[PDB]
Amino acid sequence: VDGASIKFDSICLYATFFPMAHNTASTLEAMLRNDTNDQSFNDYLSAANM
Amino acid sequence: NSFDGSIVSSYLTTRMPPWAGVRQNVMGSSIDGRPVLPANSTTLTYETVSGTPLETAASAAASAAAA
Amino acid sequence: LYPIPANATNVPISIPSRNWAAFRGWAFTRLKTKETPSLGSGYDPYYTYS
Amino acid sequence: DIRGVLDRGPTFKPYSGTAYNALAPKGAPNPCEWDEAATA
Repeated sequence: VDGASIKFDSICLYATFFPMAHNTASTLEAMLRNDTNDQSFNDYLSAANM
Repeated sequence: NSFDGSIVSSYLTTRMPPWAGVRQNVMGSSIDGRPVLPANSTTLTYETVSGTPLETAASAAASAAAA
Repeated sequence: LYPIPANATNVPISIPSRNWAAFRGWAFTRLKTKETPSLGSGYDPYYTYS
Repeated sequence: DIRGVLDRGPTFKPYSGTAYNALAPKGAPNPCEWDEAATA
């Protein structure tokens, strides 16, 4: 009602890579592609809001 | 200045660093023609984003609120 | 020789890296500029002092 | 990374109190002139 308005101009994604040595990077990739070394997660709240 | 007759450049000079605003201090200009103050000006210490155009006057929003 | 401008008070110098085998010490003195002729060239028309 | 223009409208006001003549008494009127019909 008070006419406070917003206007997005542009958006660019940024990311940062650890300059891992290529041999170690490849070894780490081969490790994490294993079936058993999968990555798990859980939401901190863990809940089902109603 | 009583006609200092010394060699105009006796000290060692250092290669000009290649980036913006260090070659010389002259009244510059924007991309679209706005004047730019010299490199060693005080007013260039901080940053002035100076995005001028706000969003269009939301009179349509006022009418929508009324309706 | 090193130039010392008028009313001055520090003169710094340097020699770039070299080997210093068999060095045997420094020795320095100060001369009036208009009293030192420009040796090394055939004839200096700016040596107006006798 | 997001950049753009944001307008807060007339109602944005981060300072409590006023900005002009803050010391002045709140009832004191500025030097003014006005009309006043009267017959004597």
